[PDB]
Amino acid sequence: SMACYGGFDLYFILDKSGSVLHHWNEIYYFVEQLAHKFISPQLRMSFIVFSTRGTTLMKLTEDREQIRQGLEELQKVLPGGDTYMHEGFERASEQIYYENRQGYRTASVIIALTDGELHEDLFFYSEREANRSRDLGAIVYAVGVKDFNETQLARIADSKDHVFPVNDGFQALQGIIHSILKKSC
Amino acid sequence: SMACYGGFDLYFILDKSGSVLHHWNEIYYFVEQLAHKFISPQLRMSFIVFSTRGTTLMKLTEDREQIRQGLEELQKVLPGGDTYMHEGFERASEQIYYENRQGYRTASVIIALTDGELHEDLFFYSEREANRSRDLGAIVYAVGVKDFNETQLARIADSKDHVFPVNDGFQALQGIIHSILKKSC
Amino acid sequence: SMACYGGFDLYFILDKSGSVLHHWNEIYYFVEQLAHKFISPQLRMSFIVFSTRGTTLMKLTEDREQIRQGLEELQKVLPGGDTYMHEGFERASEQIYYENRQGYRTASVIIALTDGELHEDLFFYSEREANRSRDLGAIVYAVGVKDFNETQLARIADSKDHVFPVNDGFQALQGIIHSILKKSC
Amino acid sequence: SMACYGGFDLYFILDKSGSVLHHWNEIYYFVEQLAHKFISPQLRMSFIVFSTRGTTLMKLTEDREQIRQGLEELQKVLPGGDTYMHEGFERASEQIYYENRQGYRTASVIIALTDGELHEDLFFYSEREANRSRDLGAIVYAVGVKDFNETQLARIADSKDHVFPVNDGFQALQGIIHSILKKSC
Amino acid sequence: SMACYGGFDLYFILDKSGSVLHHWNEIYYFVEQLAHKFISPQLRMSFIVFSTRGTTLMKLTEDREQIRQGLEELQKVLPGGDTYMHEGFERASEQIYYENRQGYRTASVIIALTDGELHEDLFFYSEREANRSRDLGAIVYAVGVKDFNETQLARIADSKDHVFPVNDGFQALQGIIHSILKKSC
Amino acid sequence: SMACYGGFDLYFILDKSGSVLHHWNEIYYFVEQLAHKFISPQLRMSFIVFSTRGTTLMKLTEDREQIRQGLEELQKVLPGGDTYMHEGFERASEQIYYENRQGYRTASVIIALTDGELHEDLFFYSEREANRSRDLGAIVYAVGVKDFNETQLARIADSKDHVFPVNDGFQALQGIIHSILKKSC
Ligand SMILES: [Mg+2]
Ligand SMILES: [Mg+2]
Ligand SMILES: [Mg+2]
Ligand SMILES: [Mg+2]
Ligand SMILES: [Mg+2]
Ligand SMILES: [Mg+2]
Repeated sequence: SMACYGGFDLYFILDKSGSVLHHWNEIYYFVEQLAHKFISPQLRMSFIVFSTRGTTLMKLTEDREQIRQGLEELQKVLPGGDTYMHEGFERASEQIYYENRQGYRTASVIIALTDGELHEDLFFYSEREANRSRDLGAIVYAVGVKDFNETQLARIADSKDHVFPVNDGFQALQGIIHSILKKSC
Repeated sequence: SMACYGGFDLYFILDKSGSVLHHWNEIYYFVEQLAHKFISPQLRMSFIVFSTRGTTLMKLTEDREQIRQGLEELQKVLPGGDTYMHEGFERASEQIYYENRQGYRTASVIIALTDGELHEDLFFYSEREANRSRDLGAIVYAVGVKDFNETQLARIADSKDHVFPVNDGFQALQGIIHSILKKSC
Repeated sequence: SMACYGGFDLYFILDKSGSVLHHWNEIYYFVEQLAHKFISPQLRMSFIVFSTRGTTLMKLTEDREQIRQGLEELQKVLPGGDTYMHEGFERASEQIYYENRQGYRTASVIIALTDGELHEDLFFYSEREANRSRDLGAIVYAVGVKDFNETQLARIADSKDHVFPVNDGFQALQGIIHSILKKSC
Repeated sequence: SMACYGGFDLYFILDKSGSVLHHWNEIYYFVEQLAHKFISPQLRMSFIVFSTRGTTLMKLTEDREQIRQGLEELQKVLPGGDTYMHEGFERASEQIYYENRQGYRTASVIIALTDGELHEDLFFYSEREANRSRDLGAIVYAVGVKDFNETQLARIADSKDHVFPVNDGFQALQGIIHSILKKSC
Repeated sequence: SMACYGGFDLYFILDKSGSVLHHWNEIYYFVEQLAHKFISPQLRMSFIVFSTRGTTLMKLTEDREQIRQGLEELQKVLPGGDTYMHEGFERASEQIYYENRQGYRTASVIIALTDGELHEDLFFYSEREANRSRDLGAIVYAVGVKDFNETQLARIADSKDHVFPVNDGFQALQGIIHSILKKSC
Repeated sequence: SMACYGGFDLYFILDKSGSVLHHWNEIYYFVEQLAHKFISPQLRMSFIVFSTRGTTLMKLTEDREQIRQGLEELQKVLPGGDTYMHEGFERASEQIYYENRQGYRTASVIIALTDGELHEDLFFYSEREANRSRDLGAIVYAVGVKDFNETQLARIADSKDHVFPVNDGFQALQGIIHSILKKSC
């Protein structure tokens, strides 16, 4: 609807698995640059990392000092481990569920950065948990690095229109985030 | 979305035109029964009347004393005048717009009570304004009295499934309202 | 769309197969009731019969004298033969295609009267041809005679909401036709 | 799709909680009536019960002797315990997932029999698990016992059109199952 | 629908506000080149300009002499004033409404050329009026000048797929126009 | 659905009409490229050619020796004749219908290679038969050669997103085919 958003919650779900070793710097830069472009307290963001497990590195916050510290932490991430992306979505869903209980109309947006190199069962669990996120009200974007398959990530994201490569995705999502911020109450 | 509702705002849009002279008691008691069944401050309601013009008899409120006074004023309504239903929707939309700016996730539900006897241009304006209410985030129900045409009221309401006869309307909408209240945060 | 209809074309597709032998009066009088209720030249109608083959008994017309003669011919129908309903839809679609070439915005409505007792391949062909009618712009209703299967007829009609028992058929369809006629330009 | 079904898998999810103590006969009889109405090996069925926990009483089978034994086990059920309906759906989803891996085009139909008296968190889990069933290809019907709330059950079922009262739900589902069996390869 | 179009009405809604000062040449050239590429009387067009107010510079017409004169007038347009785009859509909708009353099946297409630099309330009114145009049967395209926000223009146009930059948009729209003309009755 | 595919059936519908006389090597190379990249018996393919008539050059098969011989025959194709694409779809639908009767959950994908230069009535027949393919469960992609109109091919394909130019077709469809093979049971 045309109803404004009382909240804007941005959840970064970040692949730090072994396979993205040579792409972590561009994953980090993507996140850092969106953060530095949108410094308004109207936008809250969370940093979630995943490899062998999914962990909330920084819980959802409007506080730019906490965001600064979270980004410093992200810059120091050492890629390694498996690619259990579904746990990244679990970390988002847990937070979205809690936020829902506050009763605000929120643009709950997920940006998942990954190379899409997920083993069969892991992809299945990821699609399941992404659907779970959507059930809680989330809009899911997937930004692919390296040799990601767009159709594969389109099962994680809301649609194929919600899937971008890293460089194109940065420009596209900057516009989307701007639009959502203009649509804030 | 499975996200709970931070608000539940019920807008009664009530036909008080000349054509409903023998049916006002049915309309009033429909409203009175619902108001008396759901006394929780979690439910806010507004009473809008329309004939020659559309007027907000009681602005959206959770206050049961205000609601009591509103019901007492509704009881004394004397049907008469034309059927400018679109103005009834205008009164609802104006309030919905204002409430939107607060940024809460709200079940904004319209219940329009009418015989559906709208002249051609008046029907056109009504559908336009009902669409406008939907754009603001409203769910429109139509409850028909007299010999109402279900297909006609289906263009005002969200769908044919949002159209009920007056004698069956209470039981179905009591259920709907109960369900929404159980989905309150 | 809120745009008015430049035309209203009503296509009766009528089962005259062996299985409805003693139910023909029920079928005919449903048709006659509607025809005599709606005498406006704004409504054009065609009468199509089917059993072993499908045949246009009366081509689409606004002319009430032609409609009178068509009705007289329908009265005298002698049921018998197979149930090749798909040919009945073929007769409607051929006319719909022709009318389409005139370029008017038309409510093209099919009402199919049948017991739905179609053998497997015949049902397949019927669903195919009903879909083809929809592709040409038709809205398909099915009115069930005898102990019909609602879900089966829902494959032919637009949805389960477009299926009615013959006993309740008139009341529902007369309302629908009245609404479409009010939506005429 | 007009494509026939290579399989037809019917999953009964049966409430045996304390709240249905006086209504188990209605629940059992619904299942018994359907099972013995459709004795074709083309229809496979599973009986799942739930109260404090969800348990597969009879795994999906076409074998009528197993079905007989399953029904005799249902005759012995003593209602009691909580209403953890989500676990009933879990038992269904586990079987559907396994069946999916066989690669057949199957009509996977769930019929959940319940009074809908679920506490808030339990209802949340149930809607979540029902959605998960739908993700795996299931069509969910809910058949209501006692004075159930159809809007609430519509959150579990596919839609309000997939919700039926128990005392006139055998007639509705019998027709639906007949139709699905006629759409079998 | 596969039905051919009895008419093809193309509405250019053209931003002549102060913010498009360096881009009017681009906007005019886009219109001029499309008009010159499609001279068939089967295509009718209207030129609407907007800044502080929205005005119909040339009402819908098939007459190429009137179009020639309209283009001459458009060429002399001097950018300046506010950006009340909603009025441009009001000018289109008024014409669409009148044309609807004729009862022809028409491809009513809007092309809005703008930088999308609308202040908050103006954007709200614009989205409201674009929705109204859609309700009347219009398909809305947005062609952006400058570094426009695609997501923002996607609120005006039917979808993000209906949003184009100037060069891609020209090629895309001449293909769309060619296709619609091939679909003429 | 998240349910894996029991089968993956790929139907190439290839334009060999006079209008593509100097472009056959483009069309052939596209097919040869895809065949050679995907040699898994999990993928079955059919080669259909059309000009004046539509003919199945190679019936649906997983046999790579038959595929090898099929490609050899495709290489030798000599363009000429009319563009009766609808017959190409008829050859695909015939096979899809047969395979449906086996009752496996199959990804039935059509890739139509054409310049889209179809005369009015031929385009009508093509849209009709493509719709029929979809009704049987097919997903339709169109890959355009020469100066094709994307909007026109979008009427044959499922959507505009299912239409690709021949120079961008391989990358997109390779990714799609890979994804479907990964989603095999
Ligand atoms: Mg990895
Ligand atoms: Mg009145
Ligand atoms: Mg018969
Ligand atoms: Mg219980
Ligand atoms: Mg401006
Ligand atoms: Mg050709």
